[PDB]
Amino acid sequence: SNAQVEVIVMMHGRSTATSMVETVQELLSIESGIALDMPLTVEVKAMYEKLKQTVVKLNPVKGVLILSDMGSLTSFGNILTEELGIRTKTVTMVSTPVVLEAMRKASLGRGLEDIYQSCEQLFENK
Amino acid sequence: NAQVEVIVMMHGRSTATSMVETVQELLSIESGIALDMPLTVEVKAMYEKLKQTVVKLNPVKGVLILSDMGSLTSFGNILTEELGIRTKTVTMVSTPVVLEAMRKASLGRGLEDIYQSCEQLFENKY
Repeated sequence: SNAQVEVIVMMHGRSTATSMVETVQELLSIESGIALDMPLTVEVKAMYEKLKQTVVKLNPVKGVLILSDMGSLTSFGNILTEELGIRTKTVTMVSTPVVLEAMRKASLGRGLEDIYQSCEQLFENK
Repeated sequence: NAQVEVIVMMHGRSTATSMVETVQELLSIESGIALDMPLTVEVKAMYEKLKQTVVKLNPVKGVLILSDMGSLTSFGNILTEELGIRTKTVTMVSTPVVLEAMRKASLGRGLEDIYQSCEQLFENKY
């Protein structure tokens, strides 16, 4: 039922992504945005599988923006666009203000290109 | 054990904790200190407890604060002014920088060199 870019935050560790999303959700009073945490017990395989199941349920007509930190998580999106045909952008080295910007703009209905760029700018500025 | 103390300071219930703990488990080290600021904690209470945490750690080589956004970004300057302890602050902290930061600190590198190490990640992103 999509007027929005779906924003997925994927991070190493038990709750980095969850805590960041739960925080941006309270700051903006919004219910969008998805957290996928991969602790060191979950394989890269299994986690990519989880990304797949996840996206598929969100109706990503407007695309998916992946917010990631480092490593393999960083390349998932491109692999997904490849495998599933779903438009994707990834940002790496993500922190709270970035999640904040992304979920803010997504929920105003901005394009995937537009929200991606917004973020890369948070870095260019700092 | 007398190294640069790395304090990760973040918004949310466990962004900081989860980051510190991933990195500790990645490097099998026990150092690094997490401070989480949920919405139920006021800025002033957060600075107090940072202050009390730091006094107790007894840093002999300076303290490096890793933070996301907002007032947490200036706690570093204030703490130094208030007690004459040398701090530097990185803002927009992401797991890779907590990783680099705790790694080098573990090696016994100085504040200045670690700080520029983290700074250089954003540069090398760019």
